[PDB]
Amino acid sequence: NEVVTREYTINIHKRIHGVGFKKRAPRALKEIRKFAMKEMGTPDVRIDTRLNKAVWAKGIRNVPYRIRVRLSRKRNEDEDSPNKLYTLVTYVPVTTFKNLQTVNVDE
Amino acid sequence: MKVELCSFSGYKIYPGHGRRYARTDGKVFQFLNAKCESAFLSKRNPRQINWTVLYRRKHKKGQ
Amino acid sequence: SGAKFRISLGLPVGAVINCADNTGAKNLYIISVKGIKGRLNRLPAAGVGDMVMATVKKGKPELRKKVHPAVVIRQRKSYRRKDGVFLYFEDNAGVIVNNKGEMKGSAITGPVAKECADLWPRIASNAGSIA
Amino acid sequence: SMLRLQKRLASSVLRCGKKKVWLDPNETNEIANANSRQQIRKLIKDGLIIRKPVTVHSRA
Amino acid sequence: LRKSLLVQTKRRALEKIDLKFIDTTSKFGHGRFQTVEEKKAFMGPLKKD
Amino acid sequence: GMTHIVREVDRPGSKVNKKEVVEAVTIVETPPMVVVGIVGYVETPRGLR
RNA sequence: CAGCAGGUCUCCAAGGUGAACAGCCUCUGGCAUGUUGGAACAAUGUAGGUAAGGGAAGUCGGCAAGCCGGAUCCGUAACUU
RNA sequence: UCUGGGUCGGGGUUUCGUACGUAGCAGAGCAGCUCCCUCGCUGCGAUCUAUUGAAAGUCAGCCCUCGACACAAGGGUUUGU
Repeated sequence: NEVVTREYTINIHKRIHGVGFKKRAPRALKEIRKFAMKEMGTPDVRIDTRLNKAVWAKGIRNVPYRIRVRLSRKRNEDEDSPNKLYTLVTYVPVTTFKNLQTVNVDE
Repeated sequence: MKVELCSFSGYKIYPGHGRRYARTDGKVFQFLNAKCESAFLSKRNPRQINWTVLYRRKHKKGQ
Repeated sequence: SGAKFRISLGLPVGAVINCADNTGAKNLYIISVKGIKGRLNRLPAAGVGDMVMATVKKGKPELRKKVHPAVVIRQRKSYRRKDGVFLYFEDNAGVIVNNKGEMKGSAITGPVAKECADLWPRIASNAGSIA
Repeated sequence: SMLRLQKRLASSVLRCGKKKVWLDPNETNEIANANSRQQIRKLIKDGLIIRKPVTVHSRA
Repeated sequence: LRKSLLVQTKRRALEKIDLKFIDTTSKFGHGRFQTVEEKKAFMGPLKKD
Repeated sequence: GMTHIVREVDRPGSKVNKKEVVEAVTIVETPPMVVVGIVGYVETPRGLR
C-alpha cells in the first residue's frame, strides 16, 4: 500500500513546450520530479542514472516526445531523514508507444 | 453558393474560402489555400503530387 | 448609381506599372492619385479602378516628359470582392485616359477587373476579357 | 574524498591525459590513501584504475 | 447583450435577413469539409479499419 | 466562435443588389436564465437609490 | 590600483569537407561557459531574423540593411601612357 | 459530491506529404558463373510501384471521453455589533 510500484508514461512535449533550446533538457528532469510528487506523495524524488541518460540520449535540444517511466515508492530504511519515504524513479525501454496505459505492476 | 473545384489540388472550394488567380493572357485558376498557391506559381505538376485528386485519377487509387 | 465598395489598395506614389494598351507607352510612373485628400507622411496609394496621375518613363517620346491621367486596371495586391473572393492579376497595369473617361488607345491587353468596368464603362468597351 | 591528487599521478604513470584515467567510484576509500605513484601502480595491478579506451573516430 | 437606446429607422437597420449557407468547416486550421458525412464520402476508405 | 454567412442582400440602389456576399459573424452561446430575485429603485435628488 | 573582453617575443600542429595553415564537424589533449543561480517571458532595450504590394516616394546624404558572390563554358565596350 | 478534477490512453479535427521493413519480371547499366545460354542465373545499383491520403505530431492556452491509474472535508494566519 505504501511500497507500491507501477508504470507511468510521460509526454515531455506537454511539459516543455515554450522554453528555450538550451533549457529544454534541464527543465524535463525538473518536470519528471514535479510529476513524481503528484502521484507519489513523497517530496523526495531520486532520478536514476539510466533515466537521465534516456532524456539526454538525443541532446539538450531534441528531447524525446514520449517516455515510459517506472515510479517506485520505497522505505528509506537507512537514513534518518526528516522524510520517512522516498520514490525511486527508473526508465523502462519501450519500443511502440501507442495503446499503453498506466498499469499497476506487482513487485 | 456556387462551390467550385480547386485548379491545382482539386478539392471543393467553399465560397467563403479560397483565392482567385487570373494570369495575363486571360484564364483564371483557383486555390484553396497558399499551400496549393505556392506550388502552382513554381510550375509544379499536380500529377506528381501524391495528395491531389488528379494523382488518384492517374494512379487509379482509392475507389 | 455605382458605388466604390472599398478594396485593398497597394500601389503608392512612385510605382511603375506597365501599359496594357496600344498608345506606344511601356510603363507608367505613378506621381499622385486623384481623389485622395491625404494624411501626414501617408503616401497616396491606388487600387484598381481609380483615376490616377501617371507619367511615361520609357516608350513613345511624345507621351514622355509630361503628365497623363490614368486608370488602374490590374494590380498585384490581393483585394477582397464583396462576395468574398481574393483576386490578383500577377501584374500592375494601367491605361492612358483623359478626364472624361475616353481612352487615348483602342485595345486592351490582358483582363480588366470587374469593379473597374462599371465605374468606367468606356474602359470595358475595349476590354477583351473581364475579371 | 579528494581524488584530485590521485588523477594527476595516474596520468603521469599511464602516460595518458587523465581524460582516460578511470577511478573506481564504488570502492573509493582505498584510493584516497594512495597519495603517491607506486601506491597507485599497485592499484593498476589490482584493477582499481583502468585506462579508458580512445573514443572512436571512424575512417570508414 | 442589450437593446439599443436609439430609435432605429434606417433601411440598413430594418433590412430583413434571410440566411442561405452556414460555414461549419474546421477552424482548427485550413479546413475543407463542412461535416463528417461530406468528408468521409470524399475521403473514401481509410487505413484505420 | 466565429464563422461565415452566405446570404442574399436585397438593399435597393446598391451594386450588391440581387447578388450574394459572405459575411463574418460571431457565435454567442446564450443559455437560458434563472430568475432568483427582484430589486426596486427609487429616484432621489442625490441619484437613483 | 584587480582573478580587468586591454597589451605582451617565440617551438609543434591529426582526420574529413573544402584551392587553402580560409569557415564548419570530429580525434589526442583541455575545460565547466568565464565576479552567482532559481521562477516567469511585460514595456523599452542590445544582438539576430522574417515580412503580402510598391521599390529610396525616408533621410542633408541608398546611412544602415539588402543584391551579387565559388567553379566551368562563352562573351566582354568607351578610353588609354 | 450534478461525485469532481488531474494523468495516460482512445477517437474527432488538423499539420506535413506516402515512414522502416518486405516484395517486384520496374530500374541508366555494370561485375561474376557458365547450361556460352546473355530473358540464362546470381550479385552491386540514384531512383520507381504495392503495402501507403501512408508514417510522425496534435494544447503546453483545440473538442468529447466515463476506457485504465491514483488523488480528493487537507494544512497554516486573521476577522465581534
